[PDB]
Amino acid sequence: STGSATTTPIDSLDDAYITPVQIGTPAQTLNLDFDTGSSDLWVFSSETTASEVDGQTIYTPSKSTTAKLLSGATWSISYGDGSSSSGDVYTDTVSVGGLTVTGQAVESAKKVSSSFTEDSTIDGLLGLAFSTLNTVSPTQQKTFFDNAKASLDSPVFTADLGYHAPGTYNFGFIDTTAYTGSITYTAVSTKQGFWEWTSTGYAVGSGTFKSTSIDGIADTGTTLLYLPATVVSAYWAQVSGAKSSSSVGGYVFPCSATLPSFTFGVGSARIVIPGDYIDFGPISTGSSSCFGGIQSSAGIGINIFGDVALKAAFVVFNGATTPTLGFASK
Repeated sequence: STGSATTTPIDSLDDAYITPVQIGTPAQTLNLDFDTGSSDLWVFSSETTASEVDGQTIYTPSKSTTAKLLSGATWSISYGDGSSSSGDVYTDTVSVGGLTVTGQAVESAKKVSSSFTEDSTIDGLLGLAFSTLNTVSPTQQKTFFDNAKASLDSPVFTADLGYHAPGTYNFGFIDTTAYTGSITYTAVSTKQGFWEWTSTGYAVGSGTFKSTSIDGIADTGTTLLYLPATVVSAYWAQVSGAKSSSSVGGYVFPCSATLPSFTFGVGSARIVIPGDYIDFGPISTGSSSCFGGIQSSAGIGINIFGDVALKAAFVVFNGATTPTLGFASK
């Protein structure tokens, strides 16, 4: 089997991407944030505290003839931006882009933090990291991809995120028309539950490539590119007027600037992030200070190749017995 679904930015800055997902019988379609950095499929639901729902589409298990309470199971998750959610669990039929999994754990939110409430466009998350991170207790549950894997034509999914445009998530096949040149594959460590890999270095603009190992994760659920302070300083030093602002919470730059590109290494291959991808616009409406898309990972504890990086590439998440990651230009 295979599946193919379009993923669409939630706003004009590509702050996140939503992908329609069919849950239950008859189908209830929710727009979920596919997140290769976590491993819970959770949704706004008929159980979510009413004051914490503000425009989201909700899953109502009592209206699904295939929904079953997973008795005794609960979940609770916190993310790197300090957001959180928690609740109980149903199993139900879940389809993405024509690919159907029966008996998928669908985690129903009883509580969500303010940032989720405040984002009316995201109806929940669909985790695509390794199932070892799944938070369901006392019986840990599998991700949609893990459940689907054995039925897929090939045990892979691909992320093809657009810059200010829709893109695609494919399951079970590699669309050889969706990228240019060849795909360079690189080793993955699953020790922390992530799609963790090591970039071979970076360049800023037309500058020389610096060979250096940068361990990080391929995370579709994180907006920006978070890298070591040394690397980030070298990038922003090429932008007149750019500075790190503790009050804003990162690097900002004059909105009048033309940003240089940023290149990262994948083995001997190179992925180029155009400068425009690194512009996240005014820090507040009408401001002439703009927020940077490359930020320091110091104090996160991990480097994160988020959407800013991933959207510059066609990315293969290879879930074979020894997982790997592939990157191609596009």
